[PDB]
Amino acid sequence: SDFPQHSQHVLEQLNQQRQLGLLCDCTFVVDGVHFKAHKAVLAACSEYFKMLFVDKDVVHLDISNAAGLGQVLEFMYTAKLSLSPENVDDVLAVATFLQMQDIITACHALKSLAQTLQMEIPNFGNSILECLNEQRLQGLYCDVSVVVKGHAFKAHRAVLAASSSYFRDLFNNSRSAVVELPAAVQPQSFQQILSFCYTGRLSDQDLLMYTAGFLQIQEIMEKGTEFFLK
Repeated sequence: SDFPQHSQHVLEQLNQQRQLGLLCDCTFVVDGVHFKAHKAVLAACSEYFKMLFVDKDVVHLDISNAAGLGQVLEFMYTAKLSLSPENVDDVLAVATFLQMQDIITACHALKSLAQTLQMEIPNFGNSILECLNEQRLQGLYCDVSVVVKGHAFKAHRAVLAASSSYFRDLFNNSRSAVVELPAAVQPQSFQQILSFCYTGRLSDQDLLMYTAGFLQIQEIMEKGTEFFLK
């Protein structure tokens, strides 16, 4: 069975982690403002960032508008952009540096013209989650392994924390890169859980629930609604 809001909930959590500083792994400082973010989301949104990361502790970028950076980030984390003649140049200079062709063409359009322009990339959640899964299957940006009876599972701290309060609480307090789970947890069970965290699809039903409870993955308990029409 599928959990059709799962992706969205993950993106909203990843976004909230950002706005509070929690569980991020990189930071932009510009004009005194700090913006924390996750490499894996940046790279899933932008070929520029992906390429930048194949190369360094620190890198200098030729962006100087903070509000602009702030909105490109917001877009990457919510799939919404609202362009006005108040902000269009800001955004444009940032999108131009990052070679984000979408945002650029949209800025050019608005500018060719009171003029407002909203964009929304449909099913963004889904797309981003798919990229995070793919990254995960190759060890890209994974900053933790979860060991279950000798089997290591690579993953992203931030994604696990998006679905599990156990992992949210653990990673907010410790920075250890290896994590063992209680002996009751089986590899097949954690597997299914891991797949659900990364895909929104779930397929012993008791041990799975036990494991979900220990991880405090509340969304798995949402069974939906049966509507009997007679």
